[PDB]
Amino acid sequence: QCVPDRGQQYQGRLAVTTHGLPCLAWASAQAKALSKHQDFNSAVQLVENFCRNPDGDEEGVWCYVAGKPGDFGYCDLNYCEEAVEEETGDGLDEDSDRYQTFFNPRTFGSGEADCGLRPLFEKKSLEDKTERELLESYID
Amino acid sequence: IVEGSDAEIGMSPWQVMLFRKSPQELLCGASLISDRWVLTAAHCLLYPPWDKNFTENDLLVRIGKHSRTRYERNIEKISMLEKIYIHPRYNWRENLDRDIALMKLKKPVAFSDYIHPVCLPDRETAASLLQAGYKGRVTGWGNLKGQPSVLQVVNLPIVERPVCKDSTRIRITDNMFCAGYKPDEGKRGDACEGDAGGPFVMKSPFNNRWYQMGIVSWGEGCDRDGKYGFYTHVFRLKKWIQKVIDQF
Ligand SMILES: *C[C@@H](O)[C@H](CCCNC(N)=[NH2+])NC(=O)[C@@H]1CCCN1C(=O)[C@H](N)Cc1ccccc1
Ligand SMILES: *[C@@H]1O[C@H](CO)[C@@H](O[C@@H]2O[C@H](CO)[C@@H](O)[C@H](O)[C@H]2NC(C)=O)[C@H](O)[C@H]1NC(C)=O
Ligand code: NA
Ligand SMILES: [Zn+2]
Ligand SMILES: [Zn+2]
Repeated sequence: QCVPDRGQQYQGRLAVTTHGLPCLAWASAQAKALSKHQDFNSAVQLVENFCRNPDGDEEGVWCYVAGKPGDFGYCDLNYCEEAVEEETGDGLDEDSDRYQTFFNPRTFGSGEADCGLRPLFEKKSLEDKTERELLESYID
Repeated sequence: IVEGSDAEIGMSPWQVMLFRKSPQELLCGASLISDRWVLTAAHCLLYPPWDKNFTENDLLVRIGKHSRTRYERNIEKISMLEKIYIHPRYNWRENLDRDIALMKLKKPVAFSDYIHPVCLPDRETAASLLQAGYKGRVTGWGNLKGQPSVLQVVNLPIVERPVCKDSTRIRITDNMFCAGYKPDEGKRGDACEGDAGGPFVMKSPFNNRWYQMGIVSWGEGCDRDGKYGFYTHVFRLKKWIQKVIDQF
Protein backbone atom coordinates (compact mmCIF):
# COMPACT_ATOMS: atom_id res chain seq x y z
CA GLN A 1 0.00 0.00 0.00
CA CYS A 2 1.63 3.27 1.21
CA VAL A 3 4.71 4.94 -0.49
CA PRO A 4 7.95 5.90 1.35
CA ASP A 5 10.68 8.54 0.79
CA ARG A 6 8.06 10.99 -0.61
CA GLY A 7 8.11 9.04 -3.94
CA GLN A 8 11.92 8.86 -4.35
CA GLN A 9 11.63 5.03 -5.05
CA TYR A 10 8.43 5.16 -7.19
CA GLN A 11 8.62 3.38 -10.59
CA GLY A 12 4.83 3.38 -11.47
CA ARG A 13 3.25 4.73 -14.72
CA LEU A 14 1.10 7.62 -13.22
CA ALA A 15 1.31 10.33 -16.00
CA VAL A 16 -1.28 12.95 -14.89
CA THR A 17 -1.05 15.69 -12.18
CA THR A 18 -3.48 16.59 -9.34
CA HIS A 19 -5.09 19.37 -11.53
CA GLY A 20 -5.73 16.54 -14.06
CA LEU A 21 -2.89 17.77 -16.38
CA PRO A 22 -1.03 15.30 -18.67
CA CYS A 23 2.73 14.94 -17.83
CA LEU A 24 5.13 15.94 -20.70
CA ALA A 25 8.05 13.56 -21.51
CA TRP A 26 11.17 13.98 -19.31
CA ALA A 27 13.05 13.71 -22.69
CA SER A 28 11.03 16.51 -24.50
CA ALA A 29 12.65 19.88 -25.49
CA GLN A 30 10.54 22.08 -23.08
CA ALA A 31 11.35 19.62 -20.19
CA LYS A 32 15.15 19.28 -20.86
CA ALA A 33 15.25 23.13 -21.01
CA LEU A 34 13.55 23.48 -17.56
CA SER A 35 15.92 20.77 -16.10
CA LYS A 36 19.28 22.35 -17.21
CA HIS A 37 20.03 24.23 -13.94
CA GLN A 38 18.36 21.71 -11.48
CA ASP A 39 20.22 19.01 -9.40
CA PHE A 40 18.50 15.60 -10.04
CA ASN A 41 19.31 12.27 -8.27
CA SER A 42 20.70 9.98 -11.07
CA ALA A 43 19.34 6.88 -9.21
CA VAL A 44 15.79 8.18 -10.04
CA GLN A 45 14.83 6.94 -13.56
CA LEU A 46 13.20 9.71 -15.67
CA VAL A 47 11.15 7.23 -17.78
CA GLU A 48 8.62 8.34 -20.45
CA ASN A 49 6.28 10.90 -18.71
CA PHE A 50 5.89 9.26 -15.24
CA CYS A 51 5.68 11.46 -12.10
CA ARG A 52 9.11 11.03 -10.41
CA ASN A 53 10.77 12.97 -7.49
CA PRO A 54 14.34 13.34 -8.91
CA ASP A 55 15.32 16.41 -6.82
CA GLY A 56 14.03 15.10 -3.41
CA ASP A 57 11.12 17.64 -3.37
CA GLU A 58 9.48 16.85 0.01
CA GLU A 59 6.04 17.56 -1.58
CA GLY A 60 6.65 14.40 -3.65
CA VAL A 61 6.59 13.10 -7.25
CA TRP A 62 5.80 15.64 -10.03
CA CYS A 63 6.34 16.17 -13.80
CA TYR A 64 6.62 19.07 -16.31
CA VAL A 65 3.20 20.05 -17.78
CA ALA A 66 4.32 22.87 -20.17
CA GLY A 67 7.62 24.73 -20.85
CA LYS A 68 7.56 28.17 -19.09
CA PRO A 69 8.81 28.50 -15.46
CA GLY A 70 6.25 27.19 -12.88
CA ASP A 71 4.67 24.81 -15.53
CA PHE A 72 4.90 21.63 -13.36
CA GLY A 73 2.41 19.76 -11.10
CA TYR A 74 2.43 17.12 -8.31
CA CYS A 75 0.74 13.66 -8.63
CA ASP A 76 -1.50 11.82 -6.10
CA LEU A 77 0.40 8.84 -4.55
CA ASN A 78 -0.47 7.44 -1.06
CA TYR A 79 2.65 8.54 0.98
CA CYS A 80 2.94 6.95 4.49
CA GLU A 81 4.89 9.91 5.64
CA GLU A 82 4.12 13.57 5.57
CA ALA A 83 7.83 14.70 5.39
CA VAL A 84 9.18 15.68 8.89
CA GLU A 85 9.03 19.62 8.91
CA GLU A 86 12.66 20.54 9.58
CA GLU A 87 13.43 23.92 11.19
CA THR A 88 14.92 26.83 9.13
CA GLY A 89 18.56 26.04 10.06
CA ASP A 90 18.28 22.08 10.12
CA GLY A 91 19.03 19.50 7.38
CA LEU A 92 21.19 22.08 5.50
CA ASP A 93 23.07 19.93 2.90
CA GLU A 94 26.82 20.60 2.18
CA ASP A 95 27.77 22.96 -0.71
CA SER A 96 31.62 22.76 -0.84
CA ASP A 97 32.58 19.38 -2.40
CA ARG A 98 36.09 20.49 -1.26
CA TYR A 99 36.57 33.07 3.94
CA GLN A 100 36.46 30.48 1.05
CA THR A 101 35.13 31.12 -2.53
CA PHE A 102 32.23 29.11 -4.10
CA PHE A 103 31.90 30.62 -7.66
CA ASN A 104 33.96 30.83 -10.88
CA PRO A 105 35.34 34.32 -11.60
CA ARG A 106 35.07 33.78 -15.43
CA THR A 107 31.20 33.63 -15.29
CA PHE A 108 30.53 35.25 -11.82
CA GLY A 109 32.87 38.27 -12.30
CA SER A 110 34.92 39.85 -9.46
CA GLY A 111 33.82 40.68 -5.87
CA GLU A 112 33.26 37.30 -4.10
CA ALA A 113 36.45 37.32 -1.94
CA ASP A 114 35.54 40.95 -0.80
CA CYS A 115 31.72 40.36 -0.38
CA GLY A 116 29.75 41.67 2.64
CA LEU A 117 32.57 43.93 4.08
CA ARG A 118 31.20 47.53 3.66
CA PRO A 119 33.80 50.22 2.71
CA LEU A 120 32.07 52.98 4.85
CA PHE A 121 31.88 50.72 8.01
CA GLU A 122 33.63 47.31 8.45
CA LYS A 123 36.65 48.66 6.40
CA LYS A 124 36.82 51.77 8.74
CA SER A 125 35.84 50.06 12.10
CA LEU A 126 32.55 52.11 12.31
CA GLU A 127 29.44 50.38 13.81
CA ASP A 128 26.08 51.43 12.21
CA LYS A 129 23.11 52.71 14.30
CA THR A 130 21.28 49.34 14.67
CA GLU A 131 23.87 46.53 13.96
CA ARG A 132 24.22 46.26 17.82
CA GLU A 133 20.60 44.84 17.98
CA LEU A 134 21.54 41.96 15.53
CA LEU A 135 24.76 40.87 17.34
CA GLU A 136 22.86 41.12 20.71
CA SER A 137 20.19 38.64 19.35
CA TYR A 138 22.82 36.03 18.13
CA ILE A 139 23.92 35.07 21.74
CA ASP A 140 20.75 32.96 22.55
CA ILE B 1 9.01 49.27 5.39
CA VAL B 2 6.62 49.81 8.36
CA GLU B 3 7.89 50.75 11.90
CA GLY B 4 11.56 51.13 10.77
CA SER B 5 14.22 53.81 11.53
CA ASP B 6 16.41 56.08 9.27
CA ALA B 7 19.08 54.27 7.18
CA GLU B 8 22.64 55.71 7.19
CA ILE B 9 24.76 56.37 4.00
CA GLY B 10 26.18 53.23 2.28
CA MET B 11 24.59 51.10 5.10
CA SER B 12 23.32 48.74 2.28
CA PRO B 13 25.84 49.03 -0.62
CA TRP B 14 24.35 45.79 -2.15
CA GLN B 15 20.78 47.24 -2.22
CA VAL B 16 19.72 47.31 -5.93
CA MET B 17 16.39 48.94 -7.03
CA LEU B 18 14.47 47.53 -10.07
CA PHE B 19 12.40 49.92 -12.27
CA ARG B 20 10.12 49.31 -15.27
CA LYS B 21 11.30 51.47 -18.21
CA SER B 22 7.97 52.75 -19.60
CA PRO B 23 6.62 54.30 -17.34
CA GLN B 24 9.45 54.90 -14.82
CA GLU B 25 8.01 52.71 -12.06
CA LEU B 26 9.57 51.01 -9.03
CA LEU B 27 9.01 47.26 -8.89
CA CYS B 28 11.21 45.52 -6.32
CA GLY B 29 14.39 45.39 -4.26
CA ALA B 30 17.29 43.08 -5.22
CA SER B 31 20.96 42.50 -4.19
CA LEU B 32 24.33 42.67 -5.99
CA ILE B 33 26.34 39.45 -5.33
CA SER B 34 29.19 40.23 -7.86
CA ASP B 35 30.09 43.04 -10.34
CA ARG B 36 27.43 41.65 -12.80
CA TRP B 37 24.96 39.25 -10.98
CA VAL B 38 21.74 40.44 -9.25
CA LEU B 39 19.56 38.20 -7.03
CA THR B 40 15.82 38.97 -6.63
CA ALA B 41 12.37 37.38 -6.09
CA ALA B 42 10.81 35.59 -9.13
CA HIS B 43 7.48 37.32 -8.24
CA CYS B 44 9.03 40.77 -9.20
CA LEU B 45 9.38 39.67 -12.89
CA LEU B 46 6.66 36.94 -13.23
CA TYR B 47 3.13 36.67 -11.72
CA PRO B 48 0.38 35.91 -14.31
CA PRO B 49 -2.46 36.03 -11.69
CA TRP B 50 -1.67 39.83 -11.98
CA ASP B 51 -0.64 39.68 -15.73
CA LYS B 52 3.00 40.53 -14.73
CA ASN B 53 5.60 39.02 -17.19
CA PHE B 54 8.63 41.41 -17.36
CA THR B 55 11.73 40.84 -19.58
CA GLU B 56 15.31 42.20 -19.99
CA ASN B 57 14.36 45.22 -22.21
CA ASP B 58 11.33 46.40 -20.10
CA LEU B 59 13.40 46.77 -16.92
CA LEU B 60 16.00 49.17 -15.48
CA VAL B 61 18.25 48.74 -12.37
CA ARG B 62 19.60 51.60 -10.11
CA ILE B 63 22.55 51.04 -7.66
CA GLY B 64 24.55 53.22 -5.17
CA LYS B 65 23.86 56.35 -3.02
CA HIS B 66 20.01 56.60 -3.29
CA SER B 67 20.53 60.38 -3.82
CA ARG B 68 20.23 61.97 -0.32
CA THR B 69 17.58 64.29 -1.77
CA ARG B 70 19.05 67.70 -0.89
CA TYR B 71 18.97 68.21 -4.76
CA GLU B 72 22.75 68.17 -4.83
CA ARG B 73 24.49 65.83 -7.34
CA ASN B 74 22.85 62.46 -8.31
CA ILE B 75 25.13 59.31 -8.54
CA GLU B 76 22.51 56.46 -8.31
CA LYS B 77 24.11 54.41 -11.15
CA ILE B 78 21.83 53.04 -13.97
CA SER B 79 22.51 49.51 -15.49
CA MET B 80 20.66 47.30 -18.06
CA LEU B 81 20.03 43.48 -17.99
CA GLU B 82 21.61 41.00 -20.46
CA LYS B 83 19.63 37.93 -19.19
CA ILE B 84 16.89 37.03 -16.61
CA TYR B 85 16.85 33.52 -14.99
CA ILE B 86 13.58 32.57 -13.15
CA HIS B 87 13.80 29.30 -11.10
CA PRO B 88 12.16 26.73 -13.45
CA ARG B 89 9.81 25.29 -10.73
CA TYR B 90 8.88 28.65 -9.15
CA ASN B 91 5.51 27.43 -7.90
CA TRP B 92 3.60 30.64 -8.73
CA ARG B 93 0.19 28.83 -9.13
CA GLU B 94 0.30 27.48 -5.52
CA ASN B 95 2.48 29.03 -2.71
CA LEU B 96 5.30 30.89 -4.58
CA ASP B 97 7.81 28.07 -3.67
CA ARG B 98 11.40 28.84 -4.91
CA ASP B 99 10.61 32.60 -5.19
CA ILE B 100 14.07 33.37 -6.68
CA ALA B 101 15.35 34.93 -9.93
CA LEU B 102 18.86 35.93 -11.19
CA MET B 103 19.55 38.97 -13.46
CA LYS B 104 22.84 39.38 -15.42
CA LEU B 105 23.94 43.05 -15.95
CA LYS B 106 24.73 44.16 -19.57
CA LYS B 107 27.92 45.95 -18.36
CA PRO B 108 29.80 44.85 -15.20
CA VAL B 109 29.63 47.67 -12.57
CA ALA B 110 32.64 49.19 -10.67
CA PHE B 111 32.73 49.03 -6.81
CA SER B 112 32.74 52.19 -4.67
CA ASP B 113 31.92 53.26 -1.04
CA TYR B 114 28.19 53.07 -2.06
CA ILE B 115 28.25 49.94 -4.37
CA HIS B 116 29.68 46.68 -2.85
CA PRO B 117 28.29 43.12 -3.09
CA VAL B 118 26.73 41.01 -0.26
CA CYS B 119 27.94 37.42 0.59
CA LEU B 120 25.94 34.20 -0.11
CA PRO B 121 26.18 31.97 3.00
CA ASP B 122 28.19 28.70 3.40
CA ARG B 123 26.78 25.60 5.23
CA GLU B 124 28.31 26.59 8.65
CA THR B 125 27.18 30.28 8.43
CA ALA B 126 23.57 29.21 7.59
CA ALA B 127 23.58 26.57 10.42
CA SER B 128 24.92 29.26 12.87
CA LEU B 129 22.63 32.24 11.95
CA LEU B 130 19.33 30.53 10.98
CA GLN B 131 17.83 30.31 14.52
CA ALA B 132 14.42 31.44 15.84
CA GLY B 133 15.03 34.80 17.59
CA TYR B 134 18.23 35.71 15.61
CA LYS B 135 17.58 39.07 13.85
CA GLY B 136 18.19 40.01 10.22
CA ARG B 137 17.78 43.37 8.42
CA VAL B 138 15.62 44.58 5.48
CA THR B 139 16.12 48.05 3.91
CA GLY B 140 13.41 49.62 1.70
CA TRP B 141 11.33 52.80 1.20
CA GLY B 142 9.01 53.59 4.18
CA ASN B 143 5.21 53.14 3.90
CA LEU B 144 2.96 56.01 5.06
CA LYS B 145 1.54 53.17 0.33
CA GLY B 146 4.55 54.10 -1.86
CA GLN B 147 7.98 55.67 -1.18
CA PRO B 148 9.28 58.37 1.27
CA SER B 149 12.57 60.34 0.78
CA VAL B 150 14.82 58.43 3.26
CA LEU B 151 15.59 54.66 3.18
CA GLN B 152 14.11 52.73 6.09
CA VAL B 153 15.88 49.84 7.93
CA VAL B 154 14.00 47.26 10.10
CA ASN B 155 15.51 44.36 12.17
CA LEU B 156 13.22 41.25 12.42
CA PRO B 157 13.83 37.97 14.34
CA ILE B 158 13.54 34.59 12.52
CA VAL B 159 10.42 32.67 13.77
CA GLU B 160 9.94 28.95 14.69
CA ARG B 161 8.44 27.01 11.68
CA PRO B 162 5.58 25.87 14.01
CA VAL B 163 4.42 29.54 14.59
CA CYS B 164 5.05 30.34 10.84
CA LYS B 165 2.91 27.27 9.91
CA ASP B 166 0.06 27.98 12.42
CA SER B 167 -0.06 31.69 11.25
CA THR B 168 -1.30 31.13 7.62
CA ARG B 169 -3.45 28.75 5.46
CA ILE B 170 -0.78 28.78 2.64
CA ARG B 171 1.39 25.63 2.31
CA ILE B 172 4.87 26.75 3.49
CA THR B 173 7.96 24.68 2.38
CA ASP B 174 11.65 24.17 3.32
CA ASN B 175 12.43 26.84 0.64
CA MET B 176 10.81 29.58 2.77
CA PHE B 177 11.14 30.92 6.34
CA CYS B 178 9.26 33.67 8.20
CA ALA B 179 10.66 36.60 10.27
CA GLY B 180 9.13 39.28 12.50
CA TYR B 181 7.60 40.08 15.91
CA LYS B 182 4.96 38.04 17.73
CA PRO B 183 2.16 40.10 19.37
CA ASP B 184 3.38 41.46 22.79
CA GLU B 185 7.11 41.11 21.98
CA GLY B 186 6.61 44.92 22.03
CA LYS B 187 8.77 45.69 18.93
CA ARG B 188 6.87 45.53 15.55
CA GLY B 189 7.95 45.94 11.88
CA ASP B 190 7.65 44.31 8.41
CA ALA B 191 8.42 44.75 4.67
CA CYS B 192 5.42 45.53 2.43
CA GLU B 193 4.13 45.22 -1.16
CA GLY B 194 6.12 47.87 -3.09
CA ASP B 195 8.72 49.13 -0.57
CA ALA B 196 11.38 47.22 -2.58
CA GLY B 197 12.84 45.59 0.61
CA GLY B 198 14.62 42.82 -1.39
CA PRO B 199 17.38 41.08 0.67
CA PHE B 200 17.01 39.91 4.29
CA VAL B 201 20.68 40.09 5.54
CA MET B 202 22.57 39.06 8.73
CA LYS B 203 26.04 40.02 10.09
CA SER B 204 28.26 36.97 10.84
CA PRO B 205 29.89 37.35 14.28
CA PHE B 206 32.64 34.90 13.10
CA ASN B 207 34.06 37.08 10.25
CA ASN B 208 32.06 40.41 10.48
CA ARG B 209 30.59 39.90 6.93
CA TRP B 210 26.98 40.62 5.85
CA TYR B 211 25.32 37.54 4.26
CA GLN B 212 21.98 37.42 2.37
CA MET B 213 19.93 34.62 4.07
CA GLY B 214 16.55 35.71 2.62
CA ILE B 215 14.60 37.46 -0.15
CA VAL B 216 11.31 39.30 0.49
CA SER B 217 8.80 36.82 -1.05
CA TRP B 218 5.20 37.07 0.30
CA GLY B 219 2.95 38.21 3.20
CA GLU B 220 -0.78 38.71 4.06
CA GLY B 221 -1.15 42.51 4.42
CA CYS B 222 1.59 44.37 6.40
CA ASP B 223 3.04 44.48 9.96
CA ARG B 224 0.11 42.43 11.44
CA ASP B 225 -0.13 40.78 14.86
CA GLY B 226 0.14 36.95 14.55
CA LYS B 227 1.37 37.45 10.92
CA TYR B 228 4.98 37.30 9.63
CA GLY B 229 6.72 38.21 6.35
CA PHE B 230 7.89 35.13 4.34
CA TYR B 231 11.45 35.05 2.92
CA THR B 232 12.89 32.79 0.15
CA HIS B 233 15.45 30.45 1.85
CA VAL B 234 18.54 31.51 -0.20
CA PHE B 235 20.97 28.88 1.18
CA ARG B 236 18.66 25.93 0.34
CA LEU B 237 18.50 27.32 -3.25
CA LYS B 238 22.30 27.95 -3.59
CA LYS B 239 22.97 24.92 -5.91
CA TRP B 240 20.52 26.43 -8.48
CA ILE B 241 22.35 29.84 -8.32
CA GLN B 242 25.75 28.06 -8.77
CA LYS B 243 24.41 26.01 -11.73
CA VAL B 244 22.93 29.02 -13.63
CA ILE B 245 26.14 31.07 -13.09
CA ASP B 246 28.89 28.35 -13.54
CA GLN B 247 27.15 27.20 -16.84
CA PHE B 248 26.50 30.75 -18.31
C1 LIG C 1 7.14 41.33 -4.57
C2 LIG C 1 6.64 42.05 -3.33
O1 LIG C 1 5.96 43.23 -3.66
C3 LIG C 1 5.68 41.28 -2.43
C4 LIG C 1 6.37 41.07 -1.07
C5 LIG C 1 5.34 41.15 0.04
C6 LIG C 1 5.94 41.03 1.43
N1 LIG C 1 4.92 41.32 2.43
C7 LIG C 1 5.16 41.31 3.75
N2 LIG C 1 4.13 41.56 4.58
N3 LIG C 1 6.38 41.05 4.25
N4 LIG C 1 5.19 39.99 -2.90
C8 LIG C 1 3.89 39.69 -3.01
O2 LIG C 1 2.99 40.50 -2.86
C9 LIG C 1 3.54 38.26 -3.30
C10 LIG C 1 3.75 38.00 -4.80
C11 LIG C 1 2.39 37.62 -5.35
C12 LIG C 1 1.35 37.81 -4.21
N5 LIG C 1 2.11 38.04 -2.99
C13 LIG C 1 1.65 38.10 -1.72
O3 LIG C 1 2.36 38.40 -0.73
C14 LIG C 1 0.18 37.82 -1.49
N6 LIG C 1 -0.25 38.77 -0.50
C15 LIG C 1 -0.15 36.49 -0.81
C16 LIG C 1 0.21 35.26 -1.61
C17 LIG C 1 -0.31 35.09 -2.91
C18 LIG C 1 0.02 33.97 -3.64
C19 LIG C 1 0.87 33.02 -3.09
C20 LIG C 1 1.40 33.19 -1.81
C21 LIG C 1 1.07 34.31 -1.06
C1 LIG D 1 6.37 36.08 -21.22
O1 LIG D 1 6.82 36.88 -22.37
C2 LIG D 1 6.81 36.45 -23.78
C3 LIG D 1 5.81 37.32 -24.59
O2 LIG D 1 6.45 38.16 -25.58
C4 LIG D 1 6.60 34.92 -24.01
O3 LIG D 1 7.64 34.31 -24.83
C5 LIG D 1 7.26 33.67 -26.09
O4 LIG D 1 6.21 32.69 -26.06
C6 LIG D 1 5.81 32.21 -27.36
C7 LIG D 1 4.68 31.19 -27.20
O5 LIG D 1 3.65 31.74 -26.37
C8 LIG D 1 6.98 31.57 -28.13
O6 LIG D 1 6.60 31.22 -29.47
C9 LIG D 1 8.18 32.52 -28.14
O7 LIG D 1 9.34 31.92 -28.73
C10 LIG D 1 8.48 32.96 -26.70
N1 LIG D 1 9.65 33.81 -26.66
C11 LIG D 1 10.46 33.86 -25.60
C12 LIG D 1 11.53 34.92 -25.68
O8 LIG D 1 10.31 33.12 -24.64
C13 LIG D 1 6.56 34.10 -22.71
O9 LIG D 1 6.03 32.79 -22.99
C14 LIG D 1 5.72 34.78 -21.64
N2 LIG D 1 5.58 33.95 -20.45
C15 LIG D 1 4.41 33.66 -19.87
C16 LIG D 1 4.51 32.83 -18.62
O10 LIG D 1 3.34 34.05 -20.32
NA1 NA E 1 3.86 40.25 13.29
ZN1 LIG F 1 12.61 19.03 4.98
ZN1 LIG G 1 -3.73 24.34 -7.65
